[PDB]
Amino acid sequence: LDILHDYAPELFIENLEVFINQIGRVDYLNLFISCLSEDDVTKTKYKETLYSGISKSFGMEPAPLTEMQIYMKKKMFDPKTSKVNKICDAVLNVLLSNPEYKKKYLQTIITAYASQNPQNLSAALKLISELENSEEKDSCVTYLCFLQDVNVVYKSALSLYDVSLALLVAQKSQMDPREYLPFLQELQDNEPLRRKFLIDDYLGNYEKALEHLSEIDKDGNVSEEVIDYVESHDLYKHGLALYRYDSEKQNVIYNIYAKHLSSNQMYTDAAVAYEMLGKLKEAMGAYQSAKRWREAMSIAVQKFPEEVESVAEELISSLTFEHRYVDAADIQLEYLDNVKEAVALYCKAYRYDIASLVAIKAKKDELLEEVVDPGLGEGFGIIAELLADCKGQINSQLRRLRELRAKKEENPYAFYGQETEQADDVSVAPSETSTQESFFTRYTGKTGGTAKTGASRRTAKNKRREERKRARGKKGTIYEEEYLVQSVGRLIERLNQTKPDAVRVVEGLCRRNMREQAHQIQKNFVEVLDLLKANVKEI
Amino acid sequence: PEKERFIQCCADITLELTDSLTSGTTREINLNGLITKYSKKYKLKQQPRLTDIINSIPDQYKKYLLPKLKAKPVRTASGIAVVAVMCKPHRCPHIAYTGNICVYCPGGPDSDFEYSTQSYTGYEPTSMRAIRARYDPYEQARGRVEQLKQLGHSIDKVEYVLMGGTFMSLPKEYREDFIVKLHNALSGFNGNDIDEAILYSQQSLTKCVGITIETRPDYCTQTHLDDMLKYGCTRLEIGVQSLYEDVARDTNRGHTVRSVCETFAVSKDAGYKVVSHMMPDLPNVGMERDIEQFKEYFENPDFRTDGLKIYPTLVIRGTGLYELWKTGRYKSYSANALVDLVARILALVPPWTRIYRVQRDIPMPLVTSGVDNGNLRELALARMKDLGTTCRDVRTREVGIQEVHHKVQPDQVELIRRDYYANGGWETFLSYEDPKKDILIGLLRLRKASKKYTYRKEFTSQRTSIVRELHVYGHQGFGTLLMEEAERIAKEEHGSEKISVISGVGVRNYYGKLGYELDGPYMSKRI
RNA sequence: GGGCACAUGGCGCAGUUGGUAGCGCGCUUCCCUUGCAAGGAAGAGGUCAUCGGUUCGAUUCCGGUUGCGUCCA
Ligand SMILES: C[C@H]1O[C@@H](n2cnc3c(N)ncnc32)[C@H](O)[C@@H]1O
Ligand code: SF4
Repeated sequence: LDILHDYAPELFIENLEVFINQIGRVDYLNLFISCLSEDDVTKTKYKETLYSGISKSFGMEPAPLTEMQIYMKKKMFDPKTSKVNKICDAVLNVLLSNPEYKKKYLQTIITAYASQNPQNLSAALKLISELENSEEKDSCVTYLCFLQDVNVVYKSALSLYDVSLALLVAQKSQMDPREYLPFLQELQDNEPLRRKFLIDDYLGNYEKALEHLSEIDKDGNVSEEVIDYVESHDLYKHGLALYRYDSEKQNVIYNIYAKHLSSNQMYTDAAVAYEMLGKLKEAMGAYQSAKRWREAMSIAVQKFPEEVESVAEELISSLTFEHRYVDAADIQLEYLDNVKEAVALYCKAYRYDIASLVAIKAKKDELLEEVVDPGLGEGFGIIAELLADCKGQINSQLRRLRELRAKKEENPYAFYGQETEQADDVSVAPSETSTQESFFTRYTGKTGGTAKTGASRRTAKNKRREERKRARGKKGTIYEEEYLVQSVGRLIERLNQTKPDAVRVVEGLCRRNMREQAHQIQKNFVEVLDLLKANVKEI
Repeated sequence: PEKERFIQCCADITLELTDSLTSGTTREINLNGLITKYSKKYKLKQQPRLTDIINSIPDQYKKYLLPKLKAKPVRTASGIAVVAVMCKPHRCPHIAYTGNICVYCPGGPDSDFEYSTQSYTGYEPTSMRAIRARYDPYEQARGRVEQLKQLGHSIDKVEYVLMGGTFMSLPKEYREDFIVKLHNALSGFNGNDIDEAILYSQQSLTKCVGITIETRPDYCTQTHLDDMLKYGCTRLEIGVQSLYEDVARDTNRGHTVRSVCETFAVSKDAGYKVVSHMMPDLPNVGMERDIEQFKEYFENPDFRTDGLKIYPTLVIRGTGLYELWKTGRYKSYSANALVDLVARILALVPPWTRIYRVQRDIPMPLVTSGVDNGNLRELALARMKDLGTTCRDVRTREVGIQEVHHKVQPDQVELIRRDYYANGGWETFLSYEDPKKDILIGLLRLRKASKKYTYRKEFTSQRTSIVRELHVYGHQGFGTLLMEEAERIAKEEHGSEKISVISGVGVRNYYGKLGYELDGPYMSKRI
């Protein structure tokens, strides 16, 4: 059947009216606008062999198209390009236009609306109810329930904002009438907006429910059902997408959203929302829990001249715990007013130049002998310590990465990788667990006897009894060797973190006129970073 | 306790499944596991079945949720539930005018069995159902249909079989009573008059889509055929057992092959459909003649019947064959030899002939010598595959068994039409089939009423084509297509002014919507 | 109340670090309730009650949780 279009689609589409006039029976038209399969039969298969050469392979066996394909074809399907939608829309245009066709060929239009993959049932039920009859309309409802699933069509009837049609359909759904008759009665004996809210609730259309419940009252005083609903469902985004008009009620939504965000996860949202409501103490709490010292303390000094320093104590505690000694020193010197502690944090954050600034500011050059010189000495100590420790770690890493040593070959050699030792192909079952395991595989194992996905590309892990092996196929502690870079990065992260710190500290200590140890540790650091086997052969 | 927790477990299973299925949701763990997790708290042997849970669903929910477990067309969709009954034991007619009974029929009224009808051994399930009903048709029919209902089938087209001896050799009052009782147990009407019973059964729910009456060639005269068409019979089953007259003579058969052929012609011209019995390994035959007769059966355009029943000769104690097998005068075939013979026979079955059955289901512990196993067709098809050739039987190409055994679906339906000459008549055989995979989707026989043999007052008055059989198994507007093409054939190809279909009394209303008017026992339509 | 042998297809069982998929019934399917048997054939029902480290190997090793006999003071 479908052929009749797929053969000469241009001429067909041109003369669809002639075709409809030709097809006398409504039944043929109906059951032609239902079997429209989205596949062609003239350029994908069933080739017309009139013109093909007689010596050509006329036809091979079509493939079964193993199940998995359909999965990323239905989800890849584009409901804007399919032939089904095109023919359905053409038919709709040629049928809705003429009053006589609507009078007679209604079931064709219903079939068309139910056949297009977007499933335009809204228009179908709308036109069905639009009929001014009680005989044909019920027949068409029965026809639709035979065609389309009764549950989805009943839900669409509800979404169409009608109960009489809903009750008519619900007599074809086999649900116990005790389970829907009270519902339909309650929907029937309420106001249009209450009924619409309940309708949008039953289908679960929460956004529609709220955007139709908000309009029930024209008063500037917001309702409390709306806030209860949004609190129960967490849809404040629509609250502020709907009430961009009413500032006061929008601020009410701001308040409830700020409460929600402060509770669940995140804090600067709560503070910036309290910015409108004020909510002074709550705003302060959100700001300081957000580690945003400057904004909160500005609010304090501009509002509360009594708790200015207590919040400073809380912020300095946070920054000491945050280990952000820069802003810690800043709030210590400017607000806590302690130059010595500020410089101590400066040395903690590897800062000396501004530490010298602060020591000069208090007219106190003793601070150098107090903290600054001791701080630089401690910096020299810690850089030496990290130097030795990282040197040992590098030695250990290189020793593990001594050579291929064969051992593992069954994995594609990108599993080894490790400074492009060898390339690879696809992947095999993930083997070589922590520190060079073997692959005897005489049996299938305790957790074995099934297929293995073959996933030894570079590394992998499985959930079978939840790993239970510290080596989660990852390049970290007790690493299994064989890592394509990403073990240099374990060192690159650290040396790049320390390098600005290294040059800063050595330059600061040089400024203090002990440049001997400064240049010693600088040269040792550059040597230890250079001699590292960065990637393959230091290239 | 022991079993109460089982009943309440089934109850909660039913209620929960109904609640889940009201909104359109399936189960998860094949309820028997969920059944046990609650009912086997002490593991006291409580073993439910699918029938057990089905007999728990409430009526309103049962009638609507039951078919949502079965999907094979002929099983629950086509719903031709073969419901076999039996008549009272009696002695087959020929014994009187020959001297003794057929030499191979086991059991009967004067064998070692006192209870089984003729040609039966009182151990087949049908026999125990008949005896537990005391051979009464009403109990037989009600019990069988109720057992079918209990087992979860949604049966709607009961097709009756009247097995056992020659049913046509009984006093007419008894047969009238039997048929009226069958139709009454079907419809629910409680009358006694055959005309009224038919008229009531025609409107009845659970339609009597036909009835088969196995008989003998001699007892199928014009008057007997009129009788059986009065009853509502639609398919005949005729004993033949051999085309060689010598074998029939030596078996005390009592009817010549020429009589069989004449009966075939007149019955097929009466609108019936005939299924014949074909016994291999008859005495004095041998493999050469076995193959010869089975090859001629479809080659002689005189028999060529629409159905068939291959019943390899089984010797059982007490028959006339035990006093001939014991002396060693007759030795059976070999297991491999007979399997091969069945393979070669089935290789020759034309596409229209349907193989209704193979070797009898008489129990192994009772057969003295014959077929060893009980799955002869399985081995026959395996050997067919081994030889390369394949079967064309209708039953081996219909959709229903394929969807559950072969698990192959049809996608290349096409119209095919055979046109052969059998029993002096021109028989067309329309079908919608699958040429690539040899799968038969729908079929319809058709016959040009031959002037030589037709006799019905409905047919001799004006030229007539008879739609002897229409069958659709696996949108689905096929009966319509076949019926329209048959109309076209009978109008142009046949030149027949009135085309009439023989129909079981149950289905006479279906042809009503097709424009047919009821003439006598046929659903006719002028052209 | 804690030590504690065990806890494993529906069920009683073979769960095993030299080393994990099945026994007996039970259920589903076809052959066949003489077109659908509660026989025979053929299958579905599971990687252990969770996790941590090592072994070609991991409730199987050790460790603790909920019950199943059972105490003990
Ligand atoms: C019922 C059908 O089986 C035939 N028949 C008679 N006796 C036997 C037997 N022992 N085994 C098989 N079929 C038999 C009848 O003659 C008829 O053809
Ligand atoms: S051969 Fe025919 S007539 Fe004789 S007993 Fe068997 S069925 Fe009856």
